[PDB]
Amino acid sequence: KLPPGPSPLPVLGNLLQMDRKGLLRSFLRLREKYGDVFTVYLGSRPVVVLCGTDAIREALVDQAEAFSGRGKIAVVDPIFQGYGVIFANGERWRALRRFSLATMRDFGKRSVEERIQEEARCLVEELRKSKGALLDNTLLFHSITSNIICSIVFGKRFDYKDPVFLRLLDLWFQSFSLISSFSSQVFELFSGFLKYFPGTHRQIYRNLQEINTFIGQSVEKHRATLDPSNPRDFIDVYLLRMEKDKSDPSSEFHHQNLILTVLSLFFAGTETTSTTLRYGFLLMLKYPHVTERVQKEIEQVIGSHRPPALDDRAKMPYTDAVIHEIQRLGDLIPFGVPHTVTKDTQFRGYVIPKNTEVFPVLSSALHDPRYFETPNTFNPGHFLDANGALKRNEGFMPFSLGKRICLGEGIARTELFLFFTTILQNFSIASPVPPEDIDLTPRGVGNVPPSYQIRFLARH
Ligand code: HEM
Ligand SMILES: CCCCCCCCOCCOCCOCCOCCOCCOCCO
Repeated sequence: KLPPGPSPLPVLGNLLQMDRKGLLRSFLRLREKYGDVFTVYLGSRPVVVLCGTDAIREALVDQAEAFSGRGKIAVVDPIFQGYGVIFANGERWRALRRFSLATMRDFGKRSVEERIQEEARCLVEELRKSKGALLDNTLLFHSITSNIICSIVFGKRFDYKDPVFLRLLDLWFQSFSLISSFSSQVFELFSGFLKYFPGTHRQIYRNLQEINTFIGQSVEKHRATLDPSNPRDFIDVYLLRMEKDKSDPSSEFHHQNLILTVLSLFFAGTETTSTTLRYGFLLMLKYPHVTERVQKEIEQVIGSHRPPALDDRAKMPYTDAVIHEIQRLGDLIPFGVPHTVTKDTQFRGYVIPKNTEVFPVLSSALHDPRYFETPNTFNPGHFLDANGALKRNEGFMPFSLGKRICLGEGIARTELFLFFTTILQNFSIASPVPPEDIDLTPRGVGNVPPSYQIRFLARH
């Protein structure tokens, strides 16, 4: 029934069938023997691995409903516990997703785009203060993407030097490092034993509990100040839907799903976006001619006075292609987020029993040599046709595909476009390291780029 793969040991599974270069290189090596679809054992748990564009498309698109289940991540499950939009399943997920999708479509008063532009203006104002001083951009890029989520859920942004904000930021971004760490990957395989002993899991738990506590306080603060005729944000809207469903005891719109849906938005909405911006500017230091062409396109379509608007992207295929290529080569979620099959499901030769975990290895699509001339080399041409127009690419699935496709895709892409262009419109860039010496190779389950310094040199 199950797809082929290495014979598992009891308890340990295919632990010893790796890892060498890494978990990605193992899967790549495993793939080269067993094919594009294979079974691997994480401890005693069987997982089906989907490799290559065709197989991932065939599962997530052509059988969308079967492959619409969400798998657990062991280090954060004790916080989420199947609540919230990311880790919910079945009807719960369906309802939270529908509500969330519909809600963020409107904001609040001012739109998400307008908030991103404002954030972009705040960023520029801030960068301008350094006067070309060296800086690591990690914090500011974590801040700007968190502020967009804060704007959406709390109806406001925080100042960049606010200690309340900075403390939460530090809390958040320690958690991501720990979640991705090798120790948490060991915890994934053997949580049942390891949950009784000290480890990264305890620290992840406390960090996320602190964040949840802050969110709970905001919720109470929102309720206490609520104008039901004028919702300010996601929480107000959710609070109003809570009231409407007050009678229905089969309603998913209760307190627990509120707290953890908000946590979910921060969990999925900050790290990947920030790192994408950080990785992007690393590439822009390594390839100044690209950066130069982007600025020329900014100057031609937008000019030097008004700020970029999302409308501009349609007229800026080169920049848009650069952003596509940044996301592709960046490959920030190489294994995807874990799925499960919602029923005994027929896939190629095989039957995947109900609730079996499935990893869609986005990386193998993003590096698919069918769709990309130069998979391992930065090449904006990958997304440009012979007329210099943006071209769609079947391999390009950084946000995944199907019913679980990134709920924030449009928000993510808008941030990417407006931040990159608003920054480059106002600043050129430099750093101590010669372009030729800049190393793009990442630092376990994460694909995190190395730290670096950059200058933002005001223009005009
Ligand atoms: C460059 C930035 C981002 C990238 C590359 C990205 C990518 C992804 C990927 C690969 C998934 C897994 C989908 C699956 O299960 O197959 C996902 C899920 C998700 N993302 Fe994003 N994301 C980004 C930013 C955001 C933002 C800004 C938001 C919200 C504003 C967001 C919200 C979510 C949510 C809620 C899910 C869970 C969807 C569900 O289970 O229904 N993400 N994202
Ligand atoms: C020799 C010892 C080897 C130990 C090897 C352990 C292997 C275990 O590795 C498998 C780990 O699971 C890989 C899939 O995890 C993906 C988790 O991604 C977390 C991303 O969370 C943020 C979600 O939002 C991102 C998009 O918005």
